[PDB]
Amino acid sequence: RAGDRLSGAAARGDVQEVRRLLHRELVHPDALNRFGKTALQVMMFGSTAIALELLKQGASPNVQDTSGTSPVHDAARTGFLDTLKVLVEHGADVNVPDGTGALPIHLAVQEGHTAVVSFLAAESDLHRRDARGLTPLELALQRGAQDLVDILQGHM
Repeated sequence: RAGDRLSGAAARGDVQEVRRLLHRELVHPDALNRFGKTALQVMMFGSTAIALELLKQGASPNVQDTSGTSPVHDAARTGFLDTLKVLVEHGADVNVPDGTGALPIHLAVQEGHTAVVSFLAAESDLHRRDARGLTPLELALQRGAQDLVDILQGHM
């Protein structure tokens, strides 16, 4: 149940409860909830403080579920740039594809997150193709997202 409580507090965005669990009860940030997930996997990605608190206490950033999804994929897809920056700062790989063949940059392109695409562009392998055979520049272009094309052409 420590893993369920920490996951639950993180998913609700309760920063004070997350601090209490980590710093007073001394729950390890990788404690598993009942469905085998860590708090970093199910957190409210808008709560940057929760991500950094977990990472400073030793959470593993590269955790991945069986669909190949890690916290960086979900942070990029949902547009939470401040949280993505803390994840990358603490060692999260942004070049690992999910089970759809998508990097975090492909997900941000699909959803139209311009600031995230800009951040990830000089960091990502832009020749990687997803299941549909598209590179991130080709996915932009298909969608007609000219601001994303403009950014990606600058990186190749």
